[PDB]
Order: sequence, then C-alpha cells, then structure tokens
Amino acid sequence: ASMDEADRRLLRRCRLRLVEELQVDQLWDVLLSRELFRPHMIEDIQRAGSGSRRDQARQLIIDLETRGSQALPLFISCLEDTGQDMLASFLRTNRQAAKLSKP
Amino acid sequence: ASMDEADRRLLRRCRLRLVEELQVDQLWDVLLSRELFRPHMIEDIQRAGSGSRRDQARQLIIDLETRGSQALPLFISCLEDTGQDMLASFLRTNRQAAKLSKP
Amino acid sequence: ASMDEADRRLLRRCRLRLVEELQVDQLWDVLLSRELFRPHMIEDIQRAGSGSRRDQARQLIIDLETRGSQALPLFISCLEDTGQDMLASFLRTNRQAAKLSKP
Amino acid sequence: MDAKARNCLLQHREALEKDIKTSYIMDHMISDGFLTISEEEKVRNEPTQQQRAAMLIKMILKKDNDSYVSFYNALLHEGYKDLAALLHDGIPVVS
Amino acid sequence: MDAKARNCLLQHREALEKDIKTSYIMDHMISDGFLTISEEEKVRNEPTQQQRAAMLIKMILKKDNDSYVSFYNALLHEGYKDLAALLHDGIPVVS
Amino acid sequence: MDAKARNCLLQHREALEKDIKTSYIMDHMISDGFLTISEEEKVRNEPTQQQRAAMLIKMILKKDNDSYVSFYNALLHEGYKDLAALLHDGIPVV
Repeated sequence: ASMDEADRRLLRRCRLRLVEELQVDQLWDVLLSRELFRPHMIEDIQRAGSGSRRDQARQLIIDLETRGSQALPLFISCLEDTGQDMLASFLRTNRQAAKLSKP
Repeated sequence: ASMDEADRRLLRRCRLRLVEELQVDQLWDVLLSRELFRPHMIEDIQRAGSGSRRDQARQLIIDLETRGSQALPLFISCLEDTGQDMLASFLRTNRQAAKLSKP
Repeated sequence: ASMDEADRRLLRRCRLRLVEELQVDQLWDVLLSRELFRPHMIEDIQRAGSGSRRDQARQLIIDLETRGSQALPLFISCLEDTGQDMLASFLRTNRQAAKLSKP
Repeated sequence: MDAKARNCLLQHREALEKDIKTSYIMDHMISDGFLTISEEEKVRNEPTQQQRAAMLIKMILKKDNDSYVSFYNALLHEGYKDLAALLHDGIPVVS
Repeated sequence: MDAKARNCLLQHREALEKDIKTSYIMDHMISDGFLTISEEEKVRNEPTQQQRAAMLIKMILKKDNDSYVSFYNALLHEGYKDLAALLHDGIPVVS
Repeated sequence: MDAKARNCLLQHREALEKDIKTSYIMDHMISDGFLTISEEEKVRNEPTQQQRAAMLIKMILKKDNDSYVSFYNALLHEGYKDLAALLHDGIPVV
C-alpha cells in the first residue's frame, strides 16, 4: 500500500509533460468518486500555488506519490473517463516500458 | 548581462503611467513572437490579480525585469508594433535621457 | 474617520433592495465627480462578476464602505442626481432614523 | 447551531453544493445579518461555483440557529424549493 | 522613521487596514521608490485585503520618514482622504 | 561540484538570484532527475522569489556537474538566454 520507487521515478521523469498537458477541470468529481484522493487533499491541490491549472497539476502529481502502489493505474483511469486519452496512453506506455526494462 | 538598474529604475518610476496607458490586448501575441516570454509565462501573467488590464499590465512590467539586458528595448519595440506610439516614445525618451545623464 | 458602523450596517441590511433597485447605468460619472472613487476603481467595479447590473451594484456597495466617513450620504446624493429620488429618499430617511436612536 | 440542524445540513451537503449559486443566497443572508463582508469576501474569493458553495456551508456550520433559518429562507426565496424542503426537517424548534 | 510618525501610524493601523486596498497604494509607493518589488510580492501573497494592508504597514514601520510621507501621499492620491487626514498630524516636519 | 563550474556560479550568483523564477526551473531539473520532491518542497516554501532562487542555488552548489548542466539547460529552455550564456563558459567536461 505504498508507491514503488519506479512509479515515483516516472512521475518525476515526465513532470514537465504532465504539468503541460494535465486537465484538472472535469477531474475533481471523478477523483473523489474513484477514491484516489481524500477531500482534504483535493482541497489543498486546488489551492496550491496561485490556483493556476499548471501548479494545481504540479501539486496533484506531487501528492500522487503518497497514495499507494495502485495510484498510477487509478489516476490513468481517471484521465481516461474524463476524455484525456493521449495523456493516458502516454503514461500507460511509458510505465509498462519502464516495468519491462528493469529485469 | 542581466537587466541594468537604470532600466529597472525606469520601469519602477513610471509604474503608474504604464499600468494606466498600456494596452496589453494585442500585445500578447507580439510579446511571444519576439520571444520576450514563453507561452505559459504569458498565460500566467494574464491571470494575475483580477485579470483586469491594469493588473495584467502590472505583472507584465514586473516580470519584464527578469527577461534580460535588452528586455526593455525589446518591450518598447513591442509597444511600437501594436501601435502604442505615444507610450513607446515616452519610454525611449526617458531611457535615452537616463543613460546619457549618468553619472 | 472611516465609515461608522451604523452606515456599514445600513448598507449591509438593505443590501438586497440595493442590488435590486439601483440603476448603475448613469451613476459612474456622478460617482467620479463627487470623489467617491477614481476612474480605474470604476473600471474595477464595472468588470466585477459577470458584468450584469446586479453584480456591478453589489461590488459598488461593497467597495463603498472603504471610501471614508461621509461616503454614504455622498452616495445618496448621487442617487438624487440620476433621478433615483425614491431609493435615495428611502436610504436617507432610514439613515436619519438610525442616527436618532442609541443605544 | 443545534446538532440536529447541523446533521441536516451535513445530510444534504453534496446535494446543496451541486445546485447552489452563492451570490443571491449571500445577498439574502447579509441582508438578514448573519453574514459579514469579510466572510462574503472569503467565499466569493473562490474561482469555481462548487468551491464557493462548499466554503459557504462550511461557514454556516459554525454559526447558530437563526443563521440556519436565514439560509433556509434564502433557498426558499430564490427558487430552490426542493433543497429548502430538504432542510425543512432540520429547522430548530422555536423558543 | 521618527517616533511621532511611527506612533501615529500604529495608532491608526487598524483604521487603515479596514479600508485601504494595497493594489492602488503600492503603485504610488513603488513609483516614489520607497517600496521594493520583493516587499510588494510579500504583501501580494497575503489572502485578504485586511492581511495585505497589515503586511504593507508592517513593511513601512521599519522604514524612514520619507517612506511614511510616500504612504501618506499615496493615500491622498487614491481618494482615501480621511485616513490621510488621520496620518497627517504625525508627518515629520522639515527644519 | 567542480572548479570553475561552481566558481562561475559564485561569479554570477547575484543576477541568477534576482532574475530566475524557481517554479519554471525546478520543473526541468525534476524532469531531468537532478532534483527531488523534498528539495523542491524546501525551495517552494520561501516568502519571496529571490529567496527561492537563493535557496535553489545553495542546493545547486552542493550538487555535481551534470546538475550544473541541467540548470543551464533549464535556463536556456525557459528563455533566460543572457544568463545561460553567462553560464556557458563554466561547463566542465567531466
């Protein structure tokens, strides 16, 4: 029930692309429904930095590292059912590739 | 080759004038197409404060100080590109007046 | 001499009636010429919310509390100038009533 | 306020936060006198609608009975008939 | 700054903080050159009109007479006539 | 980190401290890997911009060569061309 070092490595390696392309507008309700984040934490995500969607995304992927070993699949699914297809596919692909690359 | 203190002094002394007269509307595109700011920097500056022209202008001439030595002349060129000739003439007049007056 | 509590309380009490009846369509110039605000402040009050008459009126009576002691009766005078004799007489007679009762 | 009323509001929190437009309601509550300019500021200081609603309810929870009643009356005066109905059972018994 | 001035400013600190809007004043004080970009940023980070005003005055209290006068004229030019009148008695004279 | 690498950093620490915006830089430095969420948190929690810059630089000094390189690349990617050029003549080859 704790996120792997590889997943953290992934969330940091693609920090730029995530912060660039994450859409957090339709994401909240699903994030709460899928039980990925607690309401307190989401409340803090929305208020991180300047309210800029950018830094909201930043704090989101930062707080994602403290949500267990099932955080990335659940998050990617949240991306999927909010119409963020390409981002989902990118994360999924890079993640699986990362898993396969390490013996 | 960071922005010299004379230019900074200039941007600060004529803060009122700038935030009152500056037309940031058609200015964004020009600011980008002269590479004064990256796009996300522009969209960050655009949502500063209440989003009013005054606030946007304020954050613009505040963050302009960090863009380099030729940031101010470039900005004046931007002002001339958007047809804000009075203001640009004012800025060139006072910049030249300043750098010729030293010591 | 900031605006006394009786006046602020009087503005908050009949806040509804104000954001309902008050026509702001002509107020601006009179607000400017009686020195309650300055131009950029008027711009702010006009941009506030969605831009509807209700939102504008609301932001107006919200900001009015910060304009000093005599800010309220001055405001009332403006109502008298734009032909809003009714609302003006209401606010004035109610303020006069409030002043004549203590504790 | 009374634990019963608090329980009612909490019982219909998510129900309220999806439908309530804070502006008019806060106008009403300010007129009634159970909402200050500062509180209205920190509510209106939120970018989205549901956030404003959340903050507003979050504040009303710490207040007293007359606040609850003012809120109910606000809901009822502004067309929110069914939400007001939802809060009707939690209205504190009078005395 | 001088004792009399500092005392005046303190004595009217809350009256100031209830009304003034830093966005307007700080432009003037920046222009005059008795307020820095950093200090301005530190004030702007505050989440409330009251809190911002408070941080601003906190900054100014550690400054010289000229800064006080700048703040005063800043109030004057932005229509805060009453508060200016309040700060007027404690304006350091020139001999 | 190195001889004239860090010496070049101290040579122009003022401009760097008073110009750069740590928010934009730390993203690149994270994505490259030469910075951590903990350090990023340590830098993000500073009142002013120049203090964030100063903290970030303090952390850079303790790090190594490839970190200097990534810092350069961040500055260049974010449009700090002047400063990047001012840092160019300080890149090791180790």
